[PDB]
Amino acid sequence: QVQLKESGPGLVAPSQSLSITCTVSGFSVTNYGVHWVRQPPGKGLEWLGVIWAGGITNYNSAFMSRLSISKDNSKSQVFLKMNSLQIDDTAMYYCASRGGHYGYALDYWGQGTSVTVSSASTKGPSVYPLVPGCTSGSSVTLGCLVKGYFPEPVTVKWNYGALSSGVRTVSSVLQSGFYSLSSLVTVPSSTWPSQTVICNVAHPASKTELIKRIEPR
Amino acid sequence: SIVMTQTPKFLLVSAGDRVTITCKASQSVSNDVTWYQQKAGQSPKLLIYSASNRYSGVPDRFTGSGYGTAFTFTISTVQAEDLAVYFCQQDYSSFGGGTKLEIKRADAAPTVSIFPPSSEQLTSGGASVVCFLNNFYPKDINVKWKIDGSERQNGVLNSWTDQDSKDSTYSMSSTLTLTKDEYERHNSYTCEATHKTSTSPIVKSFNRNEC
Repeated sequence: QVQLKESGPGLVAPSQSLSITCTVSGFSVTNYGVHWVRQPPGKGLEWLGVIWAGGITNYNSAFMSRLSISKDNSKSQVFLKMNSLQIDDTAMYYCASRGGHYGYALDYWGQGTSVTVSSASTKGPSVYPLVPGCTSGSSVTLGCLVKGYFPEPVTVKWNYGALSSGVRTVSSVLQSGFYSLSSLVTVPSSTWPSQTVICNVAHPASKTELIKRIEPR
Repeated sequence: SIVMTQTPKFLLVSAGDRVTITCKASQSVSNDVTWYQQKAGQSPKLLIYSASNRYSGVPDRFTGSGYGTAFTFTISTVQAEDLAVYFCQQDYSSFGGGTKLEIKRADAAPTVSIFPPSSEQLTSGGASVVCFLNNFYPKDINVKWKIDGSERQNGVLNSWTDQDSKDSTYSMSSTLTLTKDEYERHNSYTCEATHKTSTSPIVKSFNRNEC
């Protein structure tokens, strides 16, 4: 099976460079071209360029003298380098490829790597339990409040992903330069606290992986 | 540089309804048009290639047609989980502007929960009180906070979920953030939710001294 996977810095300072790597399994980069595509927040896709099997590169001219795509066939890696970032370069960056005779369609896409361009500083989240204050009811709603982080994103899972039904994670909100969100889960009031419920919070920019157990007052 | 003009920008449709999106190419391009689906927080997914060919795994309710300049993508019978942005592409750099497919469903009143600050946050000098409004439709909703029975507007941040993949409802949190000192100066905390489903609000409350 095919997988493309981006890796990148998370935060880039204005006027500095971005370097991202796409690692390929399931096909040979010697034989197939790999493209870079980005998506600014709340906007559509924007194609950046492609490096073809034989090494020819084509680029989007809106990026004229700013971009370099290259690869190392021996590592099954494709690279993007983009100079002179500004705030409008803040985006999700994807690598993409085509595994068949699908015309211009790209059927393979990476998960994407988020890039924020800013003069500010990476800051890990704090995570606080949301526990019912001091209940009747056939269900109980439990949560994690995630505050003070920068840049985006964070992700929140419940019992490492095993608890999925009934999970509700609100959008992040930016205030005073920092992000917060909350994630909540509804479970039968019998199931907790008798069975452990934890939230898992990841903040790739600070290489943070927190676990918070929710326990009863 | 080919322009793909995609309409409409937004759809609001009920489960079971038909949807049609159009992309008009600025030049004649045979059948060299692709359709992708992008769900919230996911990468694009290929649905339709060469104007009319369903990928692998793509369900039969998704179809495409067209040749030359006027291209159509249809979902026969919209399912809840089809909530997404859809867009066309011609050559690699020519994308349509996208169509956000949103689901309408029967109005639903929220279930409200209130959460006092945690001991952990208090130790940090902070106190967030959270009012959570779960599984309501439509999205618009109001929350009023009272502290010791007096309305409080400062310190409140509101945020919603995306529409739910399975039930098509929204949820939201309203978070009132105070300093620990301010929190400890008052005892009663109340939130009141009002939604179009009723002129009556839904209230939740607690007292700090009990908590």
